[PDB]
Amino acid sequence: MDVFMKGLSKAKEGVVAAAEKTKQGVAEAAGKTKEGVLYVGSKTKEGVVHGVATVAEKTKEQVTNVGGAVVTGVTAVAQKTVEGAGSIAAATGFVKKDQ
Amino acid sequence: MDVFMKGLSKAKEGVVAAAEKTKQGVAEAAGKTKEGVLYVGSKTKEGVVHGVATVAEKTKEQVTNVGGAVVTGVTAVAQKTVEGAGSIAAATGFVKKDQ
Amino acid sequence: MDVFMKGLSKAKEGVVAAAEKTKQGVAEAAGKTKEGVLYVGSKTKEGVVHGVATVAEKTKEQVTNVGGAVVTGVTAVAQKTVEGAGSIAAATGFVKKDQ
Amino acid sequence: MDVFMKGLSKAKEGVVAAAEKTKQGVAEAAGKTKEGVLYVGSKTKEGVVHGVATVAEKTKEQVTNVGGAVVTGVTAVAQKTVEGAGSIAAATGFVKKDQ
Amino acid sequence: MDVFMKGLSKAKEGVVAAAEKTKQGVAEAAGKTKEGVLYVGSKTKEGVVHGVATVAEKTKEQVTNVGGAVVTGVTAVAQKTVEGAGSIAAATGFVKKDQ
Repeated sequence: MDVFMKGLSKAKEGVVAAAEKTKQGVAEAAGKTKEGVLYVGSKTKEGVVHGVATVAEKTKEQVTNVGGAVVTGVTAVAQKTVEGAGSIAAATGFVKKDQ
Repeated sequence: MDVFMKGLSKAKEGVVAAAEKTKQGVAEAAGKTKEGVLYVGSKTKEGVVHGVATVAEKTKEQVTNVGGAVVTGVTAVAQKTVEGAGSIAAATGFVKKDQ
Repeated sequence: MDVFMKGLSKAKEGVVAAAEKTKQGVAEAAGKTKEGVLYVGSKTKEGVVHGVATVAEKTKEQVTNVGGAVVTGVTAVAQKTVEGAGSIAAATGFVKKDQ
Repeated sequence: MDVFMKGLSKAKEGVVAAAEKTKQGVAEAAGKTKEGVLYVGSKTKEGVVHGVATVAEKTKEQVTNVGGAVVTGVTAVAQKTVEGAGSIAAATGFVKKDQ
Repeated sequence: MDVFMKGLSKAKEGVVAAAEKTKQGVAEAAGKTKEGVLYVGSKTKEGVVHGVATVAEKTKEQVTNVGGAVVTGVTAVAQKTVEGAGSIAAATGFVKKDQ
């Protein structure tokens, strides 16, 4: 008769903290190509390139000279998240009642 | 008879904190190509390029010279999120009742 | 008759902390190609390239000279998450009642 | 009659901490190609490349010269997570009642 | 009549800590090709390459010269997780009642 989710019922000096899916200082990288593609009876001929490509349907001579550098790729870097003092807190509570 | 979500019922000196999906100082990078594509009976011929491409349907000589650099890709960098003092707090509460 | 999820019932000087799926200073990298693809009766001819490619359907001579460097790939780096003092806390509570 | 999940019933000076799936300073790298692909009666001819490729359907001479370096692959690096003092705490509570 | 999961019933000066699947300073690398693929009556001809490839359906001479280096592979490195003092704690509680 008192059903309740993350609340606070007939109480005194109570705290509630609830952190869900809380990203704090994160480096999220997501390189995708299909995230929900749904084909029905469909004839598709896609294609993706991340870098250097030499594509064709018909050719006599294809030459590819990578004399330098081809750098690709998904990158996530979490460098110095906390330098010095200072905090990253989540879902924090207290009832400090010093006397 | 007192149904309640993240609130505060017949209480005294209570706190409630609720942080959901709270990004705080995050570096979110998302390089995608399809995020909900839905084909029905459709004939498609797409194509994507992230870099250098030499495409054709018919050719006699294709030459590609990458003498320098081809840098591609999704990048997320979380550099010094907290320098020095100072905080990143979420879902914080207290009932400090010092005496 | 008092059903309740992560709350605080008829109590005194109580704390509750609940951190779920809380990323704090993380380096998340995800390089994917299909994350939910669903084909039904569909004739597809896709293709992806992460680097250097020399593609064709018909050719007489294909030459690929990687004289430099082709660097690809998904990378996640968690560098110095905490330097010096300072904390990364989650789901923290207390009832400090010093006397 | 008092059913309750991770809460705090008719108690006094209690704490509750609950950290679930809490990534703190982690380096997560995930290079995948299919994560939920579902084909039904569909004739597919995909293909992926992470590096250097020399593809064809018909050719007389294919030559590939990797004179430099082809570096690919999924990489996750957890470098100095905690340098110096400072903590990475999760699911922390206390009832410090010093007297 | 008092059924309850990881909470705190009619108690005094109690703590509860519960850390589940809590990654703290971990380097997780996962290079996969299929993670849930489900084919039904579907004729597929996929193919993946992580490195250097010289593919064809018909050829007279294929030559591949790796004069340098082809480095591939999934890598996870957990370098100095804790340097100096400082802790990585999980599921921590106490009732310090010094007198």
